[PDB]
Amino acid sequence: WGPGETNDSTTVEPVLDGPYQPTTFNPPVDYWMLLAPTAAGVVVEGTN
Amino acid sequence: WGPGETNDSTTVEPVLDGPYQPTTFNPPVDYWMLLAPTAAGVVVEGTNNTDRWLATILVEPNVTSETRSYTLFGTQEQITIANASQTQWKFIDVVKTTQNGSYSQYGPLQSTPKLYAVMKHNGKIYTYNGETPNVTTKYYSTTNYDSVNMTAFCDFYIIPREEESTCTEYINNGLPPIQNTRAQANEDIVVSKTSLWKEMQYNRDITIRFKFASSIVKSGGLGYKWSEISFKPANYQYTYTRDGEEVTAHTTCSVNGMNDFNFNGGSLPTDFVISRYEVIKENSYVYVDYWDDSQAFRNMVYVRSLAANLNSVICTGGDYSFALPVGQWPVMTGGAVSLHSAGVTLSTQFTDFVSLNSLRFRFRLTVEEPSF
Amino acid sequence: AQANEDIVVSKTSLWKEMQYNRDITIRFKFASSIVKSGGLGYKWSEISFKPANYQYTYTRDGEEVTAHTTCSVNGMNDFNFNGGSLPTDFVISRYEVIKENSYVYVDYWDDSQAFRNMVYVRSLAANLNSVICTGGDYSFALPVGQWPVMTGGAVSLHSAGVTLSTQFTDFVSLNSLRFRFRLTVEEPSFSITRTRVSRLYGLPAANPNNGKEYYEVAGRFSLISLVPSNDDYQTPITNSVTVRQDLERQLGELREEFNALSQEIAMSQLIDLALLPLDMFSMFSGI
Amino acid sequence: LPVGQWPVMTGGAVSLHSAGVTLSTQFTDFVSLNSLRFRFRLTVEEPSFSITRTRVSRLYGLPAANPNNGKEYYEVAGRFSLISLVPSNDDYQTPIT
Amino acid sequence: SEISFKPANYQYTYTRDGEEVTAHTTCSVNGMNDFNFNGGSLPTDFVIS
Repeated sequence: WGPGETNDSTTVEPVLDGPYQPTTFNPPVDYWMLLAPTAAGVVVEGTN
Repeated sequence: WGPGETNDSTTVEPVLDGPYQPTTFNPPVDYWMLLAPTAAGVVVEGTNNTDRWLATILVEPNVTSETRSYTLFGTQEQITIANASQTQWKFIDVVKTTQNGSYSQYGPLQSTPKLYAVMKHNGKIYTYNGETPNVTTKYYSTTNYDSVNMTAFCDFYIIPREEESTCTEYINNGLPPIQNTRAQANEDIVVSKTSLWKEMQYNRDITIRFKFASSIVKSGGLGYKWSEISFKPANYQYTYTRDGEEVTAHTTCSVNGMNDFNFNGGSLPTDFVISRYEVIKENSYVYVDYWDDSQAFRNMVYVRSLAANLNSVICTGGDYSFALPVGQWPVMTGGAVSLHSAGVTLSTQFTDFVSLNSLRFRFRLTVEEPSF
Repeated sequence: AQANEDIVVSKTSLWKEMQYNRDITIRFKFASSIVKSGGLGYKWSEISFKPANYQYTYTRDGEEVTAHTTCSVNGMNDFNFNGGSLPTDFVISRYEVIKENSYVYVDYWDDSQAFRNMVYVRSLAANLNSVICTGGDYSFALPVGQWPVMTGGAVSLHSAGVTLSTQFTDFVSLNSLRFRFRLTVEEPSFSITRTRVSRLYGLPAANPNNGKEYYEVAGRFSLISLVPSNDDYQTPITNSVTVRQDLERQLGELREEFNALSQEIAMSQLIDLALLPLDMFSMFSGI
Repeated sequence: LPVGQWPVMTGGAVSLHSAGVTLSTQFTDFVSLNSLRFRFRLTVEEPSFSITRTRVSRLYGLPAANPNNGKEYYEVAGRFSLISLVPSNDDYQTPIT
Repeated sequence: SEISFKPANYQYTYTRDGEEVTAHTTCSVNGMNDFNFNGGSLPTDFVIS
């Protein structure tokens, strides 16, 4: 005695946080922002 | 006989398509666009770029016929706005019909929730307008209504047309409130006198045929996202002959330990997003509940031992096509899994004077090429 | 090979059908899995149920019984809150709540002789009382701002029968008794603060324990089973406490009796007997 | 057993009653010893031995499994009377052995 | 296969009329009943030959 067959769900990360959109915010310290622009011109701005 | 206790799930929609941040996009036909701006000024703009330009501006209560600088389609302009509300906020529509064309005012909508609703349909632009809690709908004439984009500078939801009722009350009152929260002892009794039993070893061929079943739930909205791609208990029935005796059999396939992959193609309503789809790997098993009418399964109530020797099988991945409204259809394909009999189980459940038995062959899995 | 063959592994056994009525006090505690999605931390990837093991001891009828319980759920509903695509927005990718369309399995096993007699089981009934499993208070620790809290959530459990599973491996046989409880939604409703998702009925996986170390349901369980009893009727013919040979007689009584018999003797017949040469056979045959 | 409940052999009892004593020999490595061999008749007693996990109960005797029941030894106290014939050719001597 | 008796030797010392006497004994048994348990023909079942 005596456990039985049981519900079991394993979660797998996608591999990336997800392709996010262009918008304004202040990402937390100790985190990298990786831009992948499609067209030339301005891509990223940083203003304190 | 004979289904076993099988894995089950139920995916409940969030209630809305979700707050999609303010970004430029072109919603398809027959989809209501709802906006709940946080700040006054320009909130939503709809442009066909050839002969129709529309915009909505949210004005605070107690605003005289004053001029303010607003950015429409990228150009600053001294737009004039008037208001007489005390407690409400005024949504004012502004229209023009050329790149250099003059501007005009139409509307308005004096509402408390700061919620506006627009849509396109059959060469018309529908908008919720009037007064609460008795709001009405209005239609604006135009050409090439399908070419109009709708770029919003404030967070906006998308709703299907069929749920316009929920849209209507959503203009009666804002989106659901943020809620702003803070006898005894032991007895044994013989029910039947001494019985008489024996022990028998039945060896029989088993040719178990099981087929998977896939549950496909697509998230509401435009239709570029799928809410769930899961496995489902798959029933099957058949017949086969052994030793000259015909026997009918029933089978029920299911999975356990499945891995949930969740690809994200972006939050734009037109991006291909899979909220959650299930794939079986090294750390997953596939159960097959089998039962027939042979003499053996009649004599399987009181079982002292069961040993199954089965030949492994390879299950490939089929071709499924996602029917996106526009673009190119993604197709899931590939993936081969080899099954190995990792023992058997006998599950019995009781109800009054009737019991349900189930012979569950559990197969462990090994991944092999081709990939998926 | 192919075709059919049946071989008798053991001859006619001897079994009897018994019915054991015993009080069972099942205690069970939930367990939650909290997988936070990689990133800023404002989004939680999974708030799910996980099988929860527990061990305890209780006394019934003056006997101490140690029991083990394993709580799990089935048919749970997956709610998902989508608070925005910004990395700073609060999002719950998938969290599980149990409703009318959900069951909670409780796999129970102890060391009482009834369970030892439970292998070949004919019928099982479990008169069990209902319990109100509430939801605790779990705080989502965001990097900044007010921490959202999941609170509330209660559900009533009712005895929806019992299952007995037996999985065979090599030559061992793992058994498992499974009390499956069906669920009824009732107040208070649960909700997560600083969000529009509120007044939903169920018991979310955030804190099913609610501080309580174990949810208890007591009752009676009746097990009509078949077991190995010969009814003390398979033993050796002579098996018993050694039969006592009773005391015979004190010799004085015997002298009295023989002297009393002395007057019953006929003289002619006595002398006639007193000429037969009584040998060993003659004297010891007539006794 | 590595699997399932562990059967236990409990119970079992017999009374040893003295019945007869004779001469016997103990075989050592390099000498042989004269010894007294006592017979004991067995009488079954109330404790009945049974094996758990089995259809065995109300069996009487003393199995060989654990007949000592943890006791260091089984003890009987009594007296033996011996009369020995010692070779003697005079009334004043008497051999010790 | 078997669970049976075996003769056993013992040594000790005890007092007799003030004499510490060292004693040696050897216990054996005869006329025994060979019971048996046969759980089944499988290698799994409890069997006492």
